[PDB]
Amino acid sequence: HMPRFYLPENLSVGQTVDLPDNIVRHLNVLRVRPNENITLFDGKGKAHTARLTVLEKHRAEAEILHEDTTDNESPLNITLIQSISSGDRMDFTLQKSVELGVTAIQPVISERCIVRLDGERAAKRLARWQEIVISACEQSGRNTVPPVLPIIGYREALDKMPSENTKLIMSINRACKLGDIRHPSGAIVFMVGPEGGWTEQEEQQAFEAGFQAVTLGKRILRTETAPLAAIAAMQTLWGDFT
Repeated sequence: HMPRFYLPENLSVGQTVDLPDNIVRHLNVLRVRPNENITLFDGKGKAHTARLTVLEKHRAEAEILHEDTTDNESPLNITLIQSISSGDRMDFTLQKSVELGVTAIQPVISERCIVRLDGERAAKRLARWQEIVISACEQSGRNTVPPVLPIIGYREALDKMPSENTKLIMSINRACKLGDIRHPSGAIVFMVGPEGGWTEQEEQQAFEAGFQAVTLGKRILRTETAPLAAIAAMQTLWGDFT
């Protein structure tokens, strides 16, 4: 119904405060007329209904009507560890994984990274990646915004999660099906490679870090579809798809 806007601020059930410059442009492009209602969520799980009071070319105000009791989150905790890939493959991975309920995203540089990251580029891509995630929350109705964590290398990211986590790498080598894995009890950490794939040594490191290699289905998918299909499969076995 009501257009949704991410506003990382604490809102009081009766306070009228002025909206940031990014929400102003967003309101104007959607042609949202004054006295219509919008949704403001802080990305931490709490949203509010607000009545649009003012809207100008470079200013916006809103009044907080009431608090939305709205939780669309999957109870399953999935961190997608994704090797940096170029353009559409990365953007679609980031956008659709948010629609499918991923809880965090750890971009990593692996051996076969072909994305330029020197200078200011790494920060600029992270910020654009963060904005794609935010937009996907606005569209899919999530009031919790999964973080896009600072870029690190593959090796450093292996030692990050606690031992008790379910640690999965998409790979055809030393694999079982995702359904045939020991029933995960807590959080899931899921590792995906770039276009060029994993190196032989990279697989060994994951195997030594306790990662279980998983396949889904009889054909190996080379595209961003494989991590997306896997997260949906995870929501069906352990998340809010079942």
